[PDB]
Amino acid sequence: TTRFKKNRKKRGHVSAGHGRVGKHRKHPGGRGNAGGMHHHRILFDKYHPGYFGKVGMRYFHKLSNRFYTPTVNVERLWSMVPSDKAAEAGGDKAPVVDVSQFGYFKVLGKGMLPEKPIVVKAKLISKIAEKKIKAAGGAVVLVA
Amino acid sequence: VKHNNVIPNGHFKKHWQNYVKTWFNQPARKQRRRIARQKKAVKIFPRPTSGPLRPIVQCQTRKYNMKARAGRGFTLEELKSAGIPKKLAPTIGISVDHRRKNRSLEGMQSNIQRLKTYKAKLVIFPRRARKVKAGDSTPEELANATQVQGDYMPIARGEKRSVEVVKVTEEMKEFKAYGKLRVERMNQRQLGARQKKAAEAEKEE
RNA sequence: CGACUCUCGGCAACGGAUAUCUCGGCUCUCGCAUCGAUGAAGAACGUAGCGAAAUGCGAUACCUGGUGUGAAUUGCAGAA
RNA sequence: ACCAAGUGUUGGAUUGUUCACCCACCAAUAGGGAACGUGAGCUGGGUUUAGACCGUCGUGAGACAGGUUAGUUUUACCCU
RNA sequence: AAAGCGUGGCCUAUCGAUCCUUUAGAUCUUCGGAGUUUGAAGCUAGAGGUGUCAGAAAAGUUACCACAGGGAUUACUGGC
RNA sequence: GGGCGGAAGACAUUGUCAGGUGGGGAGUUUGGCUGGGGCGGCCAAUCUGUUAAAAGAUAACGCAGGUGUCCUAAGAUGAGC
RNA sequence: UCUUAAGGUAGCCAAAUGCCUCGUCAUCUAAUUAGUGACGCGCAUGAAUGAAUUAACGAGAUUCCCACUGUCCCUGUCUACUAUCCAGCGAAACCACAGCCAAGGGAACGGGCUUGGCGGAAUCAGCGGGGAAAGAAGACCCUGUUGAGCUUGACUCUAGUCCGACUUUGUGAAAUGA
RNA sequence: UAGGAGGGCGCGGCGGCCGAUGCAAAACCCGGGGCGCGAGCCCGGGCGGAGCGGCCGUCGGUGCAGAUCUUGGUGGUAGUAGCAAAUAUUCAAAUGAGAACUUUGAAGGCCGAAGAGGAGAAAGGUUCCAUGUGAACGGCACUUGCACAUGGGUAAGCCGAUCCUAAGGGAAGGGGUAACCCCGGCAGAUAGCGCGAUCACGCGCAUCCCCGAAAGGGAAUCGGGUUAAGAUUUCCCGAGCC
RNA sequence: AAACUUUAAAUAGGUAGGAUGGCGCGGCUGCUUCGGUGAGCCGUGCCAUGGAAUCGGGUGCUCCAAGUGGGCCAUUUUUGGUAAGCAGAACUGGCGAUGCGGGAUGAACCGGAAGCCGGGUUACGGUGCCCAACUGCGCGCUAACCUAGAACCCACAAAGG
RNA sequence: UCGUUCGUCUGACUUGGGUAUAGGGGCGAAAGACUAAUCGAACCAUCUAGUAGCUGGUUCCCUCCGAAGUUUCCCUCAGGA
RNA sequence: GGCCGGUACCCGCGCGCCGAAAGGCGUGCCCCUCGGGGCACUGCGCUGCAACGCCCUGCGGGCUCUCCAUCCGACCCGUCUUGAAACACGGACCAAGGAGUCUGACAUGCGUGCGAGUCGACGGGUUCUGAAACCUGGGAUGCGCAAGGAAGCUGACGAGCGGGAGGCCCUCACGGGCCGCACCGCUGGCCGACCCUGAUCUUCUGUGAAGGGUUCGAGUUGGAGCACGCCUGUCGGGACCC
RNA sequence: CUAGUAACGGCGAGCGAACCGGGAGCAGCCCAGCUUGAGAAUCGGGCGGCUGUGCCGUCCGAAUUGUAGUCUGGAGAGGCGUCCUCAGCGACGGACCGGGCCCAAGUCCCCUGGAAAGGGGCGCCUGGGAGGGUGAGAGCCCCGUCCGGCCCGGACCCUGUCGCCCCACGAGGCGCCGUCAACGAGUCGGGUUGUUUGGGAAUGCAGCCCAAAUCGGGCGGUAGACUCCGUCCAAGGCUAAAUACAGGCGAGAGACCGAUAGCGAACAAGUACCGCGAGGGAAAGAUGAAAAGGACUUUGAAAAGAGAGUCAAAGAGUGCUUGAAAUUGCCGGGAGGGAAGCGGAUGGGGGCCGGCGAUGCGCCCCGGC
Ligand SMILES: [Mg+2]
Ligand SMILES: [Mg+2]
Ligand SMILES: [Mg+2]
Ligand SMILES: [Mg+2]
Ligand SMILES: [Mg+2]
Ligand SMILES: [Mg+2]
Ligand SMILES: [Mg+2]
Ligand SMILES: [Mg+2]
Ligand SMILES: [Mg+2]
Ligand SMILES: [Mg+2]
Ligand SMILES: [Mg+2]
Ligand SMILES: [Mg+2]
Ligand SMILES: [Mg+2]
Ligand SMILES: [Mg+2]
Ligand SMILES: [Mg+2]
Ligand SMILES: [Mg+2]
Ligand SMILES: [Mg+2]
Ligand SMILES: [Mg+2]
Ligand SMILES: [Mg+2]
Ligand SMILES: [Mg+2]
Ligand SMILES: [Mg+2]
Ligand SMILES: [Mg+2]
Ligand SMILES: [Mg+2]
Ligand SMILES: [Mg+2]
Ligand SMILES: [Mg+2]
Ligand SMILES: [Mg+2]
Ligand SMILES: [Mg+2]
Ligand SMILES: [Mg+2]
Ligand SMILES: [Mg+2]
Ligand SMILES: [Mg+2]
Ligand SMILES: [Mg+2]
Ligand SMILES: [Mg+2]
Ligand SMILES: [Mg+2]
Ligand SMILES: [Mg+2]
Ligand SMILES: [Mg+2]
Ligand SMILES: [Mg+2]
Ligand SMILES: [Mg+2]
Ligand SMILES: [Mg+2]
Ligand SMILES: [Mg+2]
Ligand SMILES: [Mg+2]
Ligand SMILES: [Mg+2]
Ligand SMILES: [Mg+2]
Ligand SMILES: [Mg+2]
Ligand SMILES: [Mg+2]
Ligand SMILES: [Mg+2]
Ligand SMILES: [Mg+2]
Ligand SMILES: [Mg+2]
Ligand SMILES: [Mg+2]
Ligand SMILES: [Mg+2]
Ligand SMILES: [Mg+2]
Ligand SMILES: [Mg+2]
Ligand SMILES: [Mg+2]
Ligand SMILES: [Mg+2]
Ligand SMILES: [Mg+2]
Ligand SMILES: [Mg+2]
Ligand SMILES: [Mg+2]
Ligand SMILES: [Mg+2]
Ligand SMILES: [Mg+2]
Ligand SMILES: [Mg+2]
Ligand SMILES: [Mg+2]
Ligand SMILES: [Mg+2]
Ligand SMILES: [Mg+2]
Ligand SMILES: [Mg+2]
Ligand SMILES: [Mg+2]
Ligand SMILES: [Mg+2]
Ligand SMILES: [Mg+2]
Ligand SMILES: [Mg+2]
Ligand SMILES: [Mg+2]
Ligand SMILES: [Mg+2]
Ligand SMILES: [Mg+2]
Ligand SMILES: [Mg+2]
Ligand SMILES: [Mg+2]
Ligand SMILES: [Mg+2]
Ligand SMILES: [Mg+2]
Ligand SMILES: [Mg+2]
Ligand SMILES: [Mg+2]
Ligand SMILES: [Mg+2]
Ligand SMILES: [Mg+2]
Ligand SMILES: [Mg+2]
Ligand SMILES: [Mg+2]
Ligand SMILES: [Mg+2]
Ligand SMILES: [Mg+2]
Ligand SMILES: [Mg+2]
Ligand SMILES: [Mg+2]
Ligand SMILES: [Mg+2]
Ligand SMILES: [Mg+2]
Repeated sequence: TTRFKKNRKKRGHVSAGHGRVGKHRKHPGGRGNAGGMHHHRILFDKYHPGYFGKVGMRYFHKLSNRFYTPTVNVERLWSMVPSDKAAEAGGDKAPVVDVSQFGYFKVLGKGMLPEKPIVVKAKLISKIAEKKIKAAGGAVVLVA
Repeated sequence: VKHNNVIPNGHFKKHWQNYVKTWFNQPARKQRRRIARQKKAVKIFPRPTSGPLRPIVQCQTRKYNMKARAGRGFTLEELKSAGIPKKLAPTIGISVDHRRKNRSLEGMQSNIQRLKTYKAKLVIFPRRARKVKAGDSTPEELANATQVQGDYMPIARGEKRSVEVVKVTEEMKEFKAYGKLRVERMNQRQLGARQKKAAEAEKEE
C-alpha cells in the first residue's frame, strides 16, 4: 500500500531519512553475513552463540520417516474416549484406547488422570506414563 | 547485517529472474484438464471414468505402513487365484503388476476379494452383434449399463477408531509394559556378544 | 516635456506545454503445427495511361484463372 | 645623531640564476613592499612529462634534493 | 605434636578462537538389513598458532600510466 | 625368383600417467599507526612508576624503565636462626 | 702489518663522469661561476658495460675571432592588408544575482556585510589591473582493502622442454641375477 | 539540524454513492472577489468547443529548484567577432522590375608553359547538353548556377575488358578437428585424359585444376568530316587489316 | 624535588537516617557447637506518632527501530612546544542544532532562549550628532608641538627614563 | 595549415597498383613507434543496470518529540557492528 | 492619565414610599455617647450598560490586488563541513520527464478470524457479464501441541512464599480481616545431558523402593497458536537514482 | 510436500538434492541367441495388369558369413488334456473442422442547434441495454449482439445402429508334469587422472592401464575380510497421456501507456542518416460535419497585401483542435545619482468590490379577503 509508506511523508526532505553525514551508501558493511568473525563478531557472538564450528557426527542419507515417533500424554487420553462409552463401565470395566488409531506411537506421562481405569494400548510408553496408568487402576498393552 | 534477527540465507545470487514461474495459467489449466477428462469420458463410454481397478497395498516406511492406499496393479498370483487370465485382465478393466510380491497372506486375500467383487459387478458387451461367446452378458444386462463415475471401489485408508470396554484383569495389571521394552531392547544389543560367546563355545568347548 | 533602463496592464508575436483523443504499443490467456535441391529464407532488377516510396506482383509482371458476392474503381482520364 | 622619502640610486665581464663577485663611471651607486607586484604583458635560459648519454645505486623493471642534451606558452568581442 | 597452611612462584606482566591434526580418558556412542571384526566417524579434556598478539596464505616498479575521491592531506601566496 | 629401391628397426615415434625444469606466459598480493607520505620507531598484545588535577576513569611518535623468559625448586610445609 | 676471488693494470680526467666546487695553476678579458691547456688521495674514471686517439663529415652541443648589421644606444619613417566608418550577411565561448573604492570583521585577500569615501542620462574607440576571468570532476601529493603496463629471489599455477614406466611391441641368443 | 510519529492537502485508476455539462465540459488567461496558519480550495470574468466533478473504501510508474540531470524551446552576449592568402580591374552598350557581380565589344593585367593550358587512371554518378524557374541553396548579390523542373545524350571484328601467367589466393582425395573450420604436396586407378582416328582402335599420360594485372605479356586501323551534347580510331566518306 | 616524604587541606568520593523495623512463643535443619551452643529459616501472636530539610508521579517494566560514532569554542586544572587562531587530556557550559537585545562588524563574549498580538516593565548596554534616551546634578585628574584619550573577550606594547 | 629559412636528391632513392602478416596478435634501421584523427594492448557488440567503505542529487503542509562526534571489537583509522 | 472589557451567575433590578436622578426613608440590640457608628432576621423572582451622532450610489466606504514613495530591517540559494555571503563546488532562463520500488525470508507492533488447534495454498466439483465467486478433501500436508542428548536413547509423578489490581465480610467511619488475577522477586519438585545411587524384581543385564547434585538445557510445573493484512527494520536480489 | 532439510563448504561467504506421502496422467511392447531342412517358407527391382497409399503374374537379384517364423525371464520349448477364445466388407449416421447467408423495436410531435444522437411529450423491443458507425450522452438510424435457422465443403480411421457374411482343426487361454530351459564382452568390473555432483575412503562422465564371470552378476549412501539377509538382472531397440512454449500463424482479454509515455518504430521505421567494416540508428500523429481549401476586383516583378467569398466558426486557411511559459514588438501608466529584487509600516495614485450597506418589525384605524 504505497499511500501509507513512510517515504511518501519524507518527500521534500532532502536525505529521505538516511542522514546528511552518513549517507545511504551501497553496501558499507559488506553483503549478507560478511565478516561474521571480523567486523560483525560482536553481533554474531551476542545474538547467535554457537554459530561457528562443527559439533557431533554426520549421518549420511538421513530419512525422516525412520525417526518418526508422535507422542501423546496421559492427560489427553480421556478426550479420546467417547462419552457414551465413558459411561459404559464398572469398577473393573474400563475403556481401551488404541492410540495408534489416533496417530500416536508413544505415550508420555505429563498431567493427571481421573480415577477411572483405562487400558492404553500403544507401541511405546515411558516409565511414569505406565506408573500413572497403573495408579489409576488400569493397565498398559504393547502392540506393533 | 545488524540487529538481533535470524541469519539471512536467501538463495537469490543467480539469474533467478530468468526462471520465475508464475501461475496465471492455473485457471486455464483446470479448464483444459476438465475438457480433456470430459472428452475422454465420451470416447470410453460406458467404461468408468476413474480407470482400471487398483489393489489395496500398505504404504512403505514406518511412518505410513499403517495406512492402505491404491497400488499399481494386481500380482500374478492374485489374478490366477481369482481365475482371471494374465492377458485378459487389462482388456476388461483390471491393471496388472508383474513386479509386486505377496509376502503376507492377509494382503493377498484382501485383493483376491476385490477381483471377485469387481467381477461380480462387471458386465461385458459381445465382440459382435448376436454371437454370445464366453464371458459375455445377457441383453437385459447390457441395457441397464451406464457409465459409472467417481470411485466405484473406495479404499479405506486405515483402521477405524474403536474404543471398546473390557474388564481389567489381574494379569493385565501385573504386566510391565516398560519392563518389557527395556529387556527387549537389551536382548537386541547383546545379540552379537551372546552369539559370539556361544560361537566360540563350539570352537573351543 | 523627451532618449535609455527597469517595471505593471492590454493587444500582437515566438514556441509547442496542457486538455481531449487514438486502425499503435505493452501484459496476460487460449487454439493450432505448416520452410527447403519439386530450389527455401534472404538479395537484385523489373512491372501501372498518368508512380518515386510503401504495399503487390514477375516478361501472363498493382495481375491471369476458378469460386463466392452481386454493381462498382476513383486523384484525373478512358473502354465502358 | 636629528628634522627629513622632495629628487636620484647607472654601463658592463661570468652565471638561468635571486644571491654573488670583479671592471668602470658617479654626488651616490641605500635598503624594502605591492598574491616572495607584474606569463589572456613578453620571454622560456632553469625547473617540471614523454627521447637520449654518463656516474653511483639496484639481480631486475628502474631510482637519483647528481651532471648533460632536445622538447607546443591557447582565449577578451563581457563587466569594471 | 597440633591448630593450621598448601589449587604453583610474596603481590602487580610473562600469552592464544573456529577449521584441521595429534594425544589421553570409557571394559562409552555410530558406520542406518543383522552380526563378527580392522578401519573410520563422535563425546570430554590437553598439545601443534596465529607477536598485525578477538587470530588473511602474499615481492617490487611505473617519468608510459589510469580511475573514484580528498583541501580530513604535502608542495606556492595569504593567516597565527 | 609373387620383395619398387635403400637406411634405421621393435629402438625412434604415438597415446596415458609419473618426477624435474619452466617470469616464455596466466592470475594475484605487496598491513596499520604516522603532526602529509616515505625512511625510522612500535606508542598494535603488554607490566611498574609518573603525567593524573588526594574516589574510580583519563590522551599524545609524553617521561624513566620492563615483557615473549627462568625454577623439582626459585613450588609446599615444619623447625631453628 | 690486517685482509681479498682479485685489490683498478695501460690509459684518461673537475671530461656529457668531481659532492666539495665559482678546485688549483696558466691562457683568453678592462673585468670571465663561461672556454681551452695543465695538475690528480678520482664523492662516484677505466679497458668489446670496450679504453685512448682520430682525417673527412654533421639543420648535433659549446668558446672565441674577422666581417656584417635597428639586437641595442633610441627610435623615426615608408608601402600593402587590417583594424576604423558604410550596404549586405552574421556566429561562439561565457552567464547565481551582479558589477566604484578604503579600513574592519569574516572559512584568517569582499561586488554584496559594518563604518566611512562618494555618487547624475545615453553613447564611440582602445586597453589588459581586477572579476582569486574562460578552458578541464588537479596529471603533482595523499587516501581506496580501485586498476593496468613492466620486473623478479613474491605467492599460486602453466605451454614448452628433459626423464621413467606402460602401450604401440613381435621374433631368438648369450652373461651375470634371482 | 540529523532523526521519528500523527493529522491533513494534492494527482491518476478501480468498486460504490451523489451529481454538473451545447442555456457551453476539460485546459488555459486575469490589476476580479473570497476561505484556510499552510498544503490548497471556492467563486467571477474571458478563451475554448465536449466532456467533467465531489464523497466512502481501495489501489499506484502519485507532488521537483537543483543531480557539469534528460529532451525540447528561448535569451543576454550582438547587429558584435567577423567577410583581409593566390597582383585587377575600367569604359560603353544590350538585357532586365532590379546590374559592381549576367552578355557583347574595347582597354588594362595575370597563369607563363614541372601552366591557372590540353587529355587520362582511381573515386564520383548524370555533375554532361538544351529549355525554363516561385521559394530555398550558391556564408554580399544575381536576370544567374556544378541549384530546382522538364526533356535529350554514351553506337566498336580493329580502343579496352575478355586470353596468359607474377607475388599470392581458393581448392577435390588424404590428414587434423566436437564442430565451425585448419592443412597442397602428402601422391591417390590425383581430378582431364590428350593426340591419331570413326568405318575402331591404337599410341602416349612425366612437376598436372581454378583464380589472380582496364600500368606486366598480348589478332588486327588510318586520314578526312559530323553534334546543343557522341567518336582523334565506335557515327558518315574513303582506304585497309585480323 | 612529576617519577621524595613524616604531616596534610579545599573541592570531589562511599554508606546510613525504620512499615523490606523489633519482640515473645513453638517448630525445622542432613550446617555449627562440649553443649540450645549457635547460624538461618518456618508458623503464630503482639507492638512500631511513619523517625532530618526540600522537592516531585515513576524507565517502574518491556519491545521495535532511526540518526550519530570528523567536532569545535570559553573560564578553570593540565601535558609537549620559544610559541601558535598549535597538538593532547580533566570538570562544567555553549556553538554545532538557535532566532532575539548589546559588544560598530563576528558560531560559540554579555543578557536571554521563542506560538500570533495589545498594554506595562526590565537585563546586558547606553543617554553630543549619526541613534531611542540628560549637551543633567557633583568632586577631582589630564593639556598630548607623538593621530592625547576614550568597550570584558579584543584586536599588545616591555625593560628603562 | 600558411610564410620565409632549411635537409636530401643515382641512392640503404621516390612513388602507383597487386599481394602477405590481425589484437597479448602483427609489424618495428627500436620512438613503446605504427596497426583508419583510437595504442604501455585497436575497434564493434554482448556478459552488463559489472562493483564502488567514494562524489553529486533525492519531489507536499502543519503539529508533536528530539540527538551524536563517546565505549569495545574489526588489514580497523573517509567504513561497519 | 493608558490599554482592554460591557455583563445569560459576580455585581445589579423589581417586589413599599419619597426623589429628575444621586440617594434617602423603618425596628431592635451593643458602642462610644457629638457624628453617628457596628450587628440583626431574609424571602421571592428577574437578570447582555448607556447618550448623541456621520455616510447611504456619492468627490462615499474598504481591499488580502497593482504601481510608486518613505523609514526601519535585509549578503544567494542548494551542499559537504567545526565553521559558507564566501576568493568552496553546482546553478543563463522556461516547459515537460526525473530518484527507497517490486519480490523472497525473518522479526517486533497493530488489526481480523478461529482457537489446542489452525491453514483448502497442489487438486477435484461446480460456476452462462466473471481467469471471479461458491462447495469438497486432512485419519495426521505445513506450523503448533515436548524436551534434553553427538548418538544409542530417555522423556516432565502435579508448588510454596513476599508484594499485588479487584471483589467480599466488620466498624459511625478513619482502621481491620478474607480471597487474591496479571506482573516482579525468592525458594523448590519433575524431564533430559553429565555425575551419583541401589531395596526388590529379572530373560544376568536389564529394572529402580529409597536417596541425591555450588553442574548443563532454546526444559516443565501458565496448553497459545495458526492463517491473512499493513507500517517499520535486517538481508538477498539492478535494490533510492546517475 | 519432503526442504532451505541430509549433505557439501578457506565447515567461511554460502550451497543443496533424493526416498516416503499427496495429486495430474497412466500402457506397455520387440529383438539377438539352441530350436525350416523332405523345403529361404523372407525381401528388393524391372516389366505387365487391376480393384490402385496397395494386390497379382513374371524375369533378374539380395541373402546360407542367415531373410522369415518361434521366443524375451512376467518367461518359454516340449508332452498330455474335457475343455474355453479367433474372418471382412457394405449402408446410414453422431461428434469434432472450416465457410457463406438470415433474422426485434421510433428515426412520430414541439424547442435548441450548422448538425438532434440533447431537452419535453407520446410509444415500442428486450433469451438482444457486448461493441462500433452515423454532423453533440442513439436499445429502437445502420452494422452488429441474444435465441437459433439455413446452405456448401471437409478431414476423419472414434463409436451408434441396421446387411450379408459365420470364426479353428493353426494359434492362443486354462489344468497337470517335471525333462530341458540358451538371457547382449575391450563390455562389466578394478586402478589411476581430469571434470562434475549434495554425494562425504570418491555422484555421474571421460582418457589411459588392467581386464571378468554363469551355484553367476549389480545394489542395500563409511574403506575392509567372513556368515547370513533383502533386492534386482546391465552391456540392443520402440513407446501416448499428464509437461514446456519472449518464434510462427489465428484468436480473446486488461484496475496497463496515451505521442519526451507505450516496442527503437501509432507515420513510405530497422526507414533517413553515419561508419571501410563489424555495426550504430533518429525525428516526425490531430483543418473542417463536409474542401465548401478562399472566384472576382485592386496595388505589386513576384511572394504577398487590402477588399471580398465559403463556413456555426476561419481570428479552425493545407505542419491548419486547444494553444502555457521562457523571450519579443506596439500602445497606455509608473520610477530612476555605481545594482535590482525582498520583509514589516503607512501614505499617494490606480483598479475593483452593491450579501459594498437598511429601510423592516411590533401596537393600532379602517376597507377587503
Ligand atoms: Mg527534518
Ligand atoms: Mg531513517
Ligand atoms: Mg545527501
Ligand atoms: Mg552509516
Ligand atoms: Mg563519517
Ligand atoms: Mg550504514
Ligand atoms: Mg583480523
Ligand atoms: Mg596575469
Ligand atoms: Mg627549456
Ligand atoms: Mg625526459
Ligand atoms: Mg636525472
Ligand atoms: Mg585585448
Ligand atoms: Mg618463595
Ligand atoms: Mg590451542
Ligand atoms: Mg549401510
Ligand atoms: Mg587485534
Ligand atoms: Mg603491479
Ligand atoms: Mg620516477
Ligand atoms: Mg606475471
Ligand atoms: Mg598509512
Ligand atoms: Mg611525517
Ligand atoms: Mg580527582
Ligand atoms: Mg586518583
Ligand atoms: Mg692508476
Ligand atoms: Mg677527475
Ligand atoms: Mg662570453
Ligand atoms: Mg679541462
Ligand atoms: Mg668506479
Ligand atoms: Mg662503466
Ligand atoms: Mg645534425
Ligand atoms: Mg556593416
Ligand atoms: Mg576593498
Ligand atoms: Mg566576487
Ligand atoms: Mg553613469
Ligand atoms: Mg569599450
Ligand atoms: Mg584581466
Ligand atoms: Mg568558473
Ligand atoms: Mg578531483
Ligand atoms: Mg581500510
Ligand atoms: Mg593487477
Ligand atoms: Mg616463487
Ligand atoms: Mg499507472
Ligand atoms: Mg516517479
Ligand atoms: Mg524544472
Ligand atoms: Mg532541493
Ligand atoms: Mg563588424
Ligand atoms: Mg581574417
Ligand atoms: Mg615533363
Ligand atoms: Mg552545365
Ligand atoms: Mg546569399
Ligand atoms: Mg585469368
Ligand atoms: Mg591486361
Ligand atoms: Mg597491358
Ligand atoms: Mg564507315
Ligand atoms: Mg560524606
Ligand atoms: Mg553505529
Ligand atoms: Mg554537522
Ligand atoms: Mg511590548
Ligand atoms: Mg631537388
Ligand atoms: Mg611502392
Ligand atoms: Mg604496396
Ligand atoms: Mg622509454
Ligand atoms: Mg543503479
Ligand atoms: Mg566525505
Ligand atoms: Mg575544511
Ligand atoms: Mg575569502
Ligand atoms: Mg566537490
Ligand atoms: Mg557554472
Ligand atoms: Mg513535472
Ligand atoms: Mg493438522
Ligand atoms: Mg532493497
Ligand atoms: Mg519447515
Ligand atoms: Mg552449484
Ligand atoms: Mg436491427
Ligand atoms: Mg430525438
Ligand atoms: Mg455509441
Ligand atoms: Mg440485427
Ligand atoms: Mg570422480
Ligand atoms: Mg527413446
Ligand atoms: Mg516514441
Ligand atoms: Mg524513440
Ligand atoms: Mg470559436
Ligand atoms: Mg478552432
Ligand atoms: Mg472538434
Ligand atoms: Mg492552433
Ligand atoms: Mg509570455
